[PDB]
Amino acid sequence: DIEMTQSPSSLSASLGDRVTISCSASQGISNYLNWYQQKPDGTVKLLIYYTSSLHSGVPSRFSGSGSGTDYSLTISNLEPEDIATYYCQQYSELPYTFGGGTKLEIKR
Amino acid sequence: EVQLQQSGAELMKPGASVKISCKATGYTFSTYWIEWIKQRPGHGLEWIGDILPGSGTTNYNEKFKGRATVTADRSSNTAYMQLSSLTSEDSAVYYCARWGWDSYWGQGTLVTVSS
Amino acid sequence: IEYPSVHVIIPTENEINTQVTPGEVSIQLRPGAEANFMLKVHPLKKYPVDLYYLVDVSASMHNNIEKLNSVGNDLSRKMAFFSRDFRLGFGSYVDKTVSPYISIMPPHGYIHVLSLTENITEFEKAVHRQKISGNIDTPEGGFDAMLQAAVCESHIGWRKEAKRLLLVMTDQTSHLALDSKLAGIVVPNDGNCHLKNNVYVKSTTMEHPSLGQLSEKLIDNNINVIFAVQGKQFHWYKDLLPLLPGTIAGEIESKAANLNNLVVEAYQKLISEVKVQVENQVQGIYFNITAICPDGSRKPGMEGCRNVTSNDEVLFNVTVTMKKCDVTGGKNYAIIKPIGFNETAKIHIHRNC
Amino acid sequence: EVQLVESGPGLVKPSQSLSLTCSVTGYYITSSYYWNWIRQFPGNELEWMGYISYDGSNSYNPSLKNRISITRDTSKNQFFLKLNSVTTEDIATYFCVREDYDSFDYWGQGTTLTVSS
Amino acid sequence: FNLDVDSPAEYSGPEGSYFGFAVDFFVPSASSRMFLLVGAPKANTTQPGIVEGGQVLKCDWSSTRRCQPIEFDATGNRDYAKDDPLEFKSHQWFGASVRSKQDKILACAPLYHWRTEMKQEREPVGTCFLQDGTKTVEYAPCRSQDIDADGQGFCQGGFSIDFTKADRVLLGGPGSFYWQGQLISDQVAEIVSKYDPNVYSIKYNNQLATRTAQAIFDDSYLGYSVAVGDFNGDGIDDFVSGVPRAARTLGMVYIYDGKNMSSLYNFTGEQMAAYFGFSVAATDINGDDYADVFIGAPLFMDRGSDGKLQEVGQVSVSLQRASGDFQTTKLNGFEVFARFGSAIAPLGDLDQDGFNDIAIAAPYGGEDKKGIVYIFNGRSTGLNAVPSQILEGQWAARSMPPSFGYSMKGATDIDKNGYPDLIVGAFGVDRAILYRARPVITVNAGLEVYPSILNQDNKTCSLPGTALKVSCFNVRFCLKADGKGVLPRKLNFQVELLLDKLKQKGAIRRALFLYSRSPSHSKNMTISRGGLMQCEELIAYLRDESEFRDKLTPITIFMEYRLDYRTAADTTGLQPILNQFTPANISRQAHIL
Amino acid sequence: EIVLTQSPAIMSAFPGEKVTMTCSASSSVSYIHWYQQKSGTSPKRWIYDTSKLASGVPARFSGSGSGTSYSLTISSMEAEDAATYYCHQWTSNPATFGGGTKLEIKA
Ligand SMILES: *[C@@H]1O[C@H](CO)[C@@H](O[C@@H]2O[C@H](CO)[C@@H](O[C@@H]3O[C@H](CO[C@H]4O[C@H](CO)[C@@H](O[C@H]5O[C@H](CO)[C@@H](O)[C@H](O)[C@@H]5O)[C@H](O)[C@@H]4O)[C@@H](O)[C@H](O[C@H]4O[C@H](CO)[C@@H](O)[C@H](O)[C@@H]4O)[C@@H]3O)[C@H](O)[C@H]2NC(C)=O)[C@H](O)[C@H]1NC(C)=O
Ligand SMILES: *[C@@H]1O[C@H](CO)[C@@H](O[C@@H]2O[C@H](CO)[C@@H](O[C@@H]3O[C@H](CO)[C@@H](O)[C@H](O)[C@@H]3O)[C@H](O)[C@H]2NC(C)=O)[C@H](O)[C@H]1NC(C)=O
Ligand SMILES: *[C@@H]1O[C@H](CO)[C@@H](O[C@@H]2O[C@H](CO)[C@@H](O)[C@H](O)[C@H]2NC(C)=O)[C@H](O)[C@H]1NC(C)=O
Ligand SMILES: *[C@@H]1O[C@H](CO)[C@@H](O[C@@H]2O[C@H](CO)[C@@H](O)[C@H](O)[C@H]2NC(C)=O)[C@H](O)[C@H]1NC(C)=O
Ligand SMILES: *[C@@H]1O[C@H](CO)[C@@H](O[C@@H]2O[C@H](CO)[C@@H](O)[C@H](O)[C@H]2NC(C)=O)[C@H](O)[C@H]1NC(C)=O
Ligand SMILES: *[C@@H]1O[C@H](CO)[C@@H](O[C@@H]2O[C@H](CO)[C@@H](O)[C@H](O)[C@H]2NC(C)=O)[C@H](O)[C@H]1NC(C)=O
Ligand SMILES: *[C@@H]1O[C@H](CO)[C@@H](O[C@@H]2O[C@H](CO)[C@@H](O)[C@H](O)[C@H]2NC(C)=O)[C@H](O)[C@H]1NC(C)=O
Ligand SMILES: *[C@@H]1O[C@H](CO)[C@@H](O[C@@H]2O[C@H](CO)[C@@H](O)[C@H](O)[C@H]2NC(C)=O)[C@H](O)[C@H]1NC(C)=O
Ligand SMILES: *[C@@H]1O[C@H](CO)[C@@H](O)[C@H](O)[C@H]1NC(C)=O
Ligand SMILES: *[C@@H]1O[C@H](CO)[C@@H](O)[C@H](O)[C@H]1NC(C)=O
Repeated sequence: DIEMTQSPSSLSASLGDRVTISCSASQGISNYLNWYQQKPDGTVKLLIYYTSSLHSGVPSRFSGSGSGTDYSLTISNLEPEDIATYYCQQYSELPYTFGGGTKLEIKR
Repeated sequence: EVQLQQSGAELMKPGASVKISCKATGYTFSTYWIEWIKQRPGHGLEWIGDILPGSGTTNYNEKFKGRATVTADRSSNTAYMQLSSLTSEDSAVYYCARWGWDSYWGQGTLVTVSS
Repeated sequence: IEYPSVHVIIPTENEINTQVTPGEVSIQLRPGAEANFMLKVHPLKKYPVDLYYLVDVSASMHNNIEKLNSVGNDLSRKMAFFSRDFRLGFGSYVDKTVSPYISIMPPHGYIHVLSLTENITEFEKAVHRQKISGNIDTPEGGFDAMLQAAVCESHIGWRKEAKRLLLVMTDQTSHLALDSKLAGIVVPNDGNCHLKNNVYVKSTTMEHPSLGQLSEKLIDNNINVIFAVQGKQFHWYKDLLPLLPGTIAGEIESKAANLNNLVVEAYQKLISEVKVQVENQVQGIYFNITAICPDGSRKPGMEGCRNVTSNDEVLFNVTVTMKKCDVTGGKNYAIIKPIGFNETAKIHIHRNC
Repeated sequence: EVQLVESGPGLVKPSQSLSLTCSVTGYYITSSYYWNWIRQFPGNELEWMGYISYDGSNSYNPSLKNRISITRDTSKNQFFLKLNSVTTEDIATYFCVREDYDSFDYWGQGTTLTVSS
Repeated sequence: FNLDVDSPAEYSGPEGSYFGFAVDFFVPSASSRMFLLVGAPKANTTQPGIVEGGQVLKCDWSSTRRCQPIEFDATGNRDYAKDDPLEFKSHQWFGASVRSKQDKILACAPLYHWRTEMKQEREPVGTCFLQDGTKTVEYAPCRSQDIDADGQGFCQGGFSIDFTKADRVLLGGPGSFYWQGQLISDQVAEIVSKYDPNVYSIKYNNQLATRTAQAIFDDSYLGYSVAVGDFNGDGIDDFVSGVPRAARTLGMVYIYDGKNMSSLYNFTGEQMAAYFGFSVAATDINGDDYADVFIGAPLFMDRGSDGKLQEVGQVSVSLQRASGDFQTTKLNGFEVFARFGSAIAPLGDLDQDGFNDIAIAAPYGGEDKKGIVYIFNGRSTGLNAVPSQILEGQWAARSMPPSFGYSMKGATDIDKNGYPDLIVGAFGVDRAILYRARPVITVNAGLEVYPSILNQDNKTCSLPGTALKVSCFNVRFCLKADGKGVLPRKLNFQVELLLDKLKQKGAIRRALFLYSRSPSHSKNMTISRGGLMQCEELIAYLRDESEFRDKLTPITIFMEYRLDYRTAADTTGLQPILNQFTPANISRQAHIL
Repeated sequence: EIVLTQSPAIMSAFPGEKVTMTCSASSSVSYIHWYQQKSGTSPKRWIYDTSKLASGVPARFSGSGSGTSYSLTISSMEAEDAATYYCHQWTSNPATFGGGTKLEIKA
């Protein structure tokens, strides 16, 4: 069927740096991708929907764009609340699906 | 404040079924599509189904179409996920949701199914 | 002092938190000079929406009539990311039922089926139950149906607080005003609501509405119209769009795979379109207007701005001069209204005669 | 053609009311044409009594003003001339004619109305 | 400009008949008198089994204002087979369109339905009736074996009609071929001569007609409106016809050759759904012997001062030139939703100014939207876009508005006065009114002061009120007048003169007439027969300098005149008027030495 | 209203002779009708629309006139032309008729 695959595995960057999360679909999507984020132990939050609609209560360091099968999330000036696991939830037609998740860390 | 209050965790044996729920308050229950998703132990997130509580229509993840159902009750105004004939791989934390797949979700409730 | 020089002073406190900012426009001026004030308009990111689905039912609609039933479901799901709330209504039409077309599904004029509701399966039932009909002439009765959708507020149940969107689905073009002479109908459309038990019983005696009439009514009660049609006839419609402000149109794909996205794309376009108009001016009063966009390239002419969004107040420059006294006395009317917004800029004109 | 007959005339007393009709056969004439009425005093010229059409109004040569009224029936192609207050100067031949155009023809076949002792 | 709108001839029909829907005049060569033709399409006739069949009534011009039905068809519906009606005349709208020529009258029922020979049907084939003296025939321009929607079955033949010079009839058939439409024309003699009372389809030999076209032209409605006139140089009038939704609803007007049905000219609108082609007309508006082309577009939306569109209506006016080409302007309406471009009718030279004028009307204009007819005068430069006279409906709406101006016809000198009169219909009130044209008088006026310079010390003439002599001057004025048509030889005029007009405005009056000892004087003029100016010599004098100190401002001598409108009027009260482009005063001045 | 008058009240006219029937108005009429009726029988009119033969009327009868002055010219007379002729006007509320003029037979 239509599935969403995330390209990153485990990403890392120093705090204050900029990273991106990106993913693609096995089939095209006429409308969108939602970007989600969760803590190792916490409730998943919606960051961005419809590629660029920034959820309220999310810093405007968070952005994004993309074509039907190729999307990305950009997070500038990373702080500890950004160092989290990100998900791509595709929306084309029912059933809806998620990618496997990509964890963001910092370097040692 | 607007809230979603999810039921607690439980332990079960294979073949078991569980009805889990997530209470709506501070908003009109009947107005939003309520999603159910789950997080698997090292497999990321999966969508499992949904319901429009203001109606009689539901959606399912094909994988569980013949196994799981989704319901709602306008009296108690809570969301319900119905899981049955379960095994160890069906053990995941399940979440309910608000408007447009809002940031308001359940907390994540796990039911362990094992020997 | 028999020289009430120019000023515009507004002491009025309107609903403070609305999307349109004037109290009232209060203008007391002598003939000889003008006055100036500013208005602002701001759409909100979750403003609720009401969609009324108006569809033809002719034989040629078979390919889409069987899809609308499912479209409403996928659509309520997509719309959930765009607005605070969402309701669906429904109605249908074929053509006038008079002897010049038919002998006197059996054809009908316009019938209202479902008021705007939350019950998605009621929508599905309303759509599912429409049997396929047809007529002889190629063009349909869509303009008559649009008018009734725009006037019969008491049958549709449109909210004031929600954007009012009229969705019109055809495969063909519509009949026009004056075509009706062939129908033996030479009596003008008065622009009012004429449904009895939700049926437009006057469709067989009234002339089809003109484009002018559809435009004025749709703007006045803020019903935006999104039109969709098969790609060939679409060219006629796209070329008509500049004629009636407050409208969007697009084509229906051969597999109609995006019907649940036609309104969505249009919705986004409507949110980003902020236009106003000066209307119903009194003979001794003369207004001019221009819009200021965030780009800085402010323009006269165009009604407003494009490529705008939330947290972006569109600014409108409004000015007025005065002529000799007309049928005078203080006069209350609306002067400026944003299209698709319920709030308007009310005006009170005054002068010393 | 236009076939005309008249109510049989009678002998009436001075100032006695009398109804005399114009019965027309051959085709429908109650709304298709304008009708008039003629008064013929033998030995002299024809005079005129009145008119009627689909429009039930009339006119009159104001001698016995408003003493004469004209009525139009429907299914019977029957017109009625009602004479009130007949005088001895009203002894004359009465009949109807058919035309709207300023002309007249299709006159009746003779009537003898007598007002006497 | 001279239309008499004070004492017009008003006619009416039965309530609900739509009397006034269509109008024309009937002026036979066979009679010295005139009758008006006014349609009543939903009239109740006496025909058996027929409801609201429709008729046309003849109304006498010379008072006696009654309208008599024309007996075009005294019968009911014919049968096809036992208990199976051939035709359906109820609600056919007979009289929806009426036209005449010389001694003949044509009128049609575009919504006449017919049963085909092959299949049970109720198709809007349409039908016409034509009379010549007492000979009455039915003419079926679109009744043939081509009995379906892709043929002539839905033609509505008779929807529109007109008569050419010589003696030919043009008929519009807008429903042919899925409403591509069709023009059909036939000789009058053929229509009558070949008539056979029991044949549904009659073939004619010189019939001209358009033919079925590609699907791209479907729903265009050719024949919706017609007009005639010669454009292709010489010969028989060509056929002008509107197609309301040609060119993807922009609308078009086509002109086809008078000898064979083949296009010569192609006109098109600018705006979709403005209905260019809704109505058409032709006449030599600029007086250069070339019929011009007038095209209505009744729901044209113009763009206002506010940058927005406004539905006001339009008439396109194209002038025919010697080169074979056209030049053009545009006349927009005056009020929103007042459909100005919906009705067009040549007036002809209404005011006898050498050029034909034209009436254009808005059936739903004015506060109290009774309908407005605008009269536009012709010039060598084309039509004057600025109206000279405005004619309005007089009756309140009952349901639909009177729609005064819906139907119109001019170019006909019904009265004795040789100026064409005008019929304007108002079907919403079951009425029609014939407005007469007043004769128009041209006046040659003169004014001269012979002592161009006044010597204030030249005290040589006596002042009648005293023993002293004064300086004075001879102020002569004259008037001559004439006109066309029927006007009396003797015309009374009121003439008034002023002295030192620019000072009498609250200042010293430096000159008075000698006899009246007043700045003013009046005279009863009785100018007559034409070519002769009647003159009158008044003597004015100067006031003494001791008080009348201004010796620099010229003394203005002013004369003005007005026609006695009543002692100029004929038997019927058709008062003559003065021409709208003729001034009625003269300014002269004298200087002080 | 006015009454039409006539001058040839009685004439001993003969077949073969030219004869005119006339009328005169006190105000403009601009119209005349010539009606025919024998005292003992049922014939129809001669002339309508000022000058136009009524159905069945021979060429001998030719109408004329305008304004206030009207006539009917009978060309060389027929054996049955010795009849009573009437003028008629319906241009006002009453109908107006001529007094009647007649031709007779005596030999
Ligand atoms: C004002 O504007 C109007 C409108 O644009 C002009 O009027 C148009 O003028 C055209 C040119 O004369 C007319 O079309 C012509 O029609 C004749 C005969 O038509 C019949 O035969 C056709 C087939 O031979 C048939 O059509 C069938 O075949 C088509 C092929 O694609 C199919 O599409 C169609 O569905 C049918 O299957 C018709 O239905 C008729 O039966 C043709 O012979 C002409 O052909 C010309 O062009 C072709 C192009 O490739 C060429 O080979 C030929 O040799 C020849 O040149 C042409 O089609 C048109 O109908 C007519 N429109 C109307 C409404 O009448 C008008 O002239 C203009 N006036 C002025 C003053 O400028
Ligand atoms: C024009 O449209 C605006 C759209 O914002 C309409 O006003 C809005 O109406 C909704 C109705 O539910 C209001 O929501 C509720 O308002 C109450 C008010 O105290 C609040 O307590 C609730 O929590 C909730 O917010 C919304 O606030 C309101 N917005 C504004 C600006 O008033 C408006 O009524 C329409 N009509 C006019 C004339 O403005
Ligand atoms: C939306 O409409 C549907 C369709 O009628 C309603 O569902 C059914 O309504 C009938 C009406 O008597 C009941 O008998 C059925 O039992 C209803 N279905 C179910 C599953 O109960 C539906 O209830 C309406 N939605 C709302 C919110 O009222
Ligand atoms: C909106 O319009 C007003 C006038 O209608 C503009 O005000 C003028 O600004 C210029 C700038 O120097 C002044 O010289 C004029 O005197 C002002 N007019 C008046 C009546 O005072 C105003 O600037 C316009 N708004 C924008 C955004 O440019
Ligand atoms: C012509 O006569 C018919 C007579 O029936 C009139 O038609 C009737 O009008 C009444 C009006 O309310 C209807 O309720 C009847 O059913 C009508 N009958 C039919 C057969 O339609 C008609 O109105 C008259 N038309 C005119 C112009 O007078
Ligand atoms: C209709 O009549 C016109 C009359 O002129 C014909 O037009 C001429 O046809 C000849 C034929 O060779 C051309 O050489 C001329 O140039 C044409 N004149 C014009 C003005 O075009 C026309 O052909 C006739 N049409 C039909 C179908 O018979
Ligand atoms: C509305 O006002 C604007 C300006 O406030 C007018 O347009 C400008 O007028 C000035 C006057 O000197 C010109 O120099 C500018 O070139 C004009 N702008 C443009 C784009 O041409 C505008 O015309 C007014 N509108 C009306 C209907 O009066
Ligand atoms: C003398 O005649 C002139 C015009 O011939 C009058 O002045 C005005 O002329 C314009 C020209 O179109 C008209 O529209 C005005 O209506 C005229 N004024 C009037 C009062 O009619 C001039 O006023 C005349 N002089 C007098 C004393 O009447
Ligand atoms: C705004 O402008 C950008 C410029 O590239 C364009 O891509 C975008 O679609 C525009 N948005 C709207 C609503 O027109
Ligand atoms: C002309 O004569 C009439 C006759 O009554 C008179 O009323 C009018 O005032 C006279 N006009 C002049 C200018 O003498």
